[PDB]
Amino acid sequence: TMTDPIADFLTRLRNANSAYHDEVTLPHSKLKANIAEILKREGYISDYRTEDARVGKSLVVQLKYGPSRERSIAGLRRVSKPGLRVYAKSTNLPRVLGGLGVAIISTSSGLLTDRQAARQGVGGEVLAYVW
Amino acid sequence: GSVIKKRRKRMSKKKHRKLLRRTRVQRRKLG
Amino acid sequence: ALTAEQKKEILGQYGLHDTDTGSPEAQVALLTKRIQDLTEHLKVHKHDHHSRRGLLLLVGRRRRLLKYVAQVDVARYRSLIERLGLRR
Amino acid sequence: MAVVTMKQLLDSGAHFGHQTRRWNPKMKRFIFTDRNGIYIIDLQQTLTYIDKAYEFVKETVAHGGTVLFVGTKKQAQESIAEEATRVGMPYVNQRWLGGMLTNFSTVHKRLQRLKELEAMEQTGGFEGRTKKEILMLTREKNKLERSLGGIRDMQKVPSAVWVVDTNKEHIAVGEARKLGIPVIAILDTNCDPDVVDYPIPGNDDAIRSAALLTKVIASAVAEGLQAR
Amino acid sequence: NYIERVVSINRVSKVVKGGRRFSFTALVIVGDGKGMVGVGYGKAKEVPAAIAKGVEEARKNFFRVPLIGSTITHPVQGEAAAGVVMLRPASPGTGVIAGGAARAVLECAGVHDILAKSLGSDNAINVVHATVAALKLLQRPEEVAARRGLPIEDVAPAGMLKARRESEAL
RNA sequence: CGGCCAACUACGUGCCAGCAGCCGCGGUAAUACGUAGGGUCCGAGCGUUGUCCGGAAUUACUGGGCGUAAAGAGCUCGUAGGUGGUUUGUCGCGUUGUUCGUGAAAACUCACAGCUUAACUGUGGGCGUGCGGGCGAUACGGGCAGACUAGAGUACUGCAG
RNA sequence: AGUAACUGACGCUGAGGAGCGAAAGCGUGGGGAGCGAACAGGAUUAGAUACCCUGGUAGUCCACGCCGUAAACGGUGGGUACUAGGUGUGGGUUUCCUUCCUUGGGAUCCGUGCCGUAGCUAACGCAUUAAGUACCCCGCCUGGGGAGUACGGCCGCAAGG
Repeated sequence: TMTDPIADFLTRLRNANSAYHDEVTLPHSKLKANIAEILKREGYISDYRTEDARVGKSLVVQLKYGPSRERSIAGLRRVSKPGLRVYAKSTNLPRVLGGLGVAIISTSSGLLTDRQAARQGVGGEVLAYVW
Repeated sequence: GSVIKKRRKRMSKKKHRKLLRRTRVQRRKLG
Repeated sequence: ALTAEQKKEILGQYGLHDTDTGSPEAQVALLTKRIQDLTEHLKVHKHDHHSRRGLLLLVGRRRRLLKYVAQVDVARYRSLIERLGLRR
Repeated sequence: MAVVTMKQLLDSGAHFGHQTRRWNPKMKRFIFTDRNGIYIIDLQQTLTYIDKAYEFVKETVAHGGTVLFVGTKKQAQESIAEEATRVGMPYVNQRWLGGMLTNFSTVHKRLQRLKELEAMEQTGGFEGRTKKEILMLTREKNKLERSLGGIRDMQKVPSAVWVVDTNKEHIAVGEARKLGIPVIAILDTNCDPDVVDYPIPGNDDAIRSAALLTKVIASAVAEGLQAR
Repeated sequence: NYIERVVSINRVSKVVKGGRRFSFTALVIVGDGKGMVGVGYGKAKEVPAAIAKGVEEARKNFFRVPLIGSTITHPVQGEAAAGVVMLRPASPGTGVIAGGAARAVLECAGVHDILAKSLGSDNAINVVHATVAALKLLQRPEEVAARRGLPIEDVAPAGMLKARRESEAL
């Protein structure tokens, strides 16, 4: 069955990115929408929107490609997963690509990046890495 | 995979089975 | 398997209302009838292992449904167990 | 800035392609309709691409550059040959020797030998040796001139390559890609758009469509040589 | 001025009816020590000739390493064939820390301070290929900011910006 | 003092005597044996043996694998366990922030000071990755009380074997 | 497969455990045409405990039970989602060429082959039926022999596992 919706979202993104698709659709949830917001604000995707599906709602994500058809996402990894979950204190927040990437962290103040969490002095669950 | 490994294993197995056959009554009487 | 009239009668008897067929009560009752029929059949054909596997599958499904009904509401579980003459 | 109109190449049959079975899924961008089991190429993309191809050819030849005309399929042989002759540009029509562009230094010796044998013909040394040797020499002359028709003007390298039916001449496109020379091609519905830089969607199996495209490119290079 | 590193010479042989025919293959690294490197693999019947072909092939294929001052931009891991080489930037004055093939490639490329480890397929050719694959995975911060359409400060940590400032001042 | 691995010649011997961590060297012309010149590395030390860690990503949490290299149970059902779709409210168990107590000294690390320097000694921080008490947050996991139908199953109508 | 009437997460995996599990073999009772281990002659051969020929007993068959192994192989554990296409073939629903006769063609769901991208792999190759991209659970591997052997134990009438 489906165990990790977040990992499934990340793999849909990765598979669409590798195939140079301009569009990826998935079932909607608040967590997926929030990490989509973080991705868009960090400039990793072009834009996203939510339609309505036959049963629930869908998530529509536009992938960003450069003028020479070069992908704007180099990698997407799921860090904390069902089973072995990962939590980081405000001081040992992970660095992605030596700071060139973004680590999404679920803190009690919402979804933040590693730099935002470090600035606000909070910890939480390390959802994923983007670079 | 090469059949050489199967040949080594089969020769070991064949020799062991021959040994078991040769001492069936002796094993039965000692056990 | 059961004919349409047997299914209709069992569903009318054990169903929660006059339309439901997927309630755990109705499913468990139908499974119990099917299992009894299969047991009678296998009492004659002892070497029908292929049908016995289907019997095992039905038994497992009924056990899972009863587990769900017990977890949801114990009173319904007790009522169903006493009404259908089951042990566990 | 289109020399030909939207009816010109349509009449030739530019919208024709190949069967749906032998199509390339990467060409769904320029595919407009499938009819009678064959794919119909949208011509609007063809126009908005041939204008850019014309512009690139103009800026390349105007800045002291040359283009190389490639076509080997019998449908588009005489067309490219006559266009290259009438604009005085290199061309290949018989057969692409594997490695003209990559192995340029070696194949230039063939042109040197052809010139030497033309000089020998001019001096008249057909009787000074054995008849078998002179016969074999004449055969070598014919083979070298026949296989290298438009190659006698290769000084440095072709600054661009114009090719018909990239599937047929995959070696030439691969050589350009290895060297990095830009390639301008008319891609059919079974071709790969990832290998060409300046595609012009259309049919190549028709003599008339390929002829019309060669007319267009020849006009571009001719006017560019006019504006040196 | 070009520096060269002949990292390995191997005597290969093919069998014929008469016997064995031995040739030589040399893997050569060519760089300028300023950020560009090239890898060549030449083969000939004589060692100097094979070295010459390797040198010309390495010079033909050149590739620029995204250095930042004296080290690479960020940690990378490159894999080619079964060879795995990991690279990690180091503070100035650390020096090159790598095995022979990786050390040759990095010193040719002009990297001065880096932590490099080989994690599989000790074969020199494949280790060199993996090192080149890792070096080809590096991204300059300006290109990263361009990809995401953000200012250079919103993408990179302040330490990288300070390092770039000091390097360009020097 | 062949290569790993800084540092080579001569004489004696010849499948011997011997050397050797591995690869392997001794068959009258050995840079591998023995001895002398020369050299290199260390130096009141220098080598050998024994034991532990590293190299070893070679038990792989960081950080490995299972078509043919070692590695998918002959196949199912199912117990304990592990794990779990969308959504509302609540708890604050996990998670996270802060604060107080504790985490002896010594040791380690940073700075300073005293032995003529150093080893060594002292002083002041840090460390003591943890645990206990109070207070704050509720994104995620979990619990509790609900809701939904895309998973799962039932019903009905046909169908092939 | 269609309708989607019903229930409303009731799902997945599964240590141990239970069941099924080719052939040969074993027990009791029948049957026994053909084939046929063993066993007899004949031939070939230097020798034929074989290949070939003529015979031929267990067995092969049936009833009821044991055994529990196989190159029990796709040498590929199960569930789920995503990632170019082309072309055969099996089962079912449907729109349009419509003769509606016709693999007419399309669309769709479920199987089963071939060829082929991206990607993966040491290579061979795999490639929407993954050996690709990921998540959950289980089994297993840690140089070759000794050895799947000895010892002990459990199961089995025994063979043996």
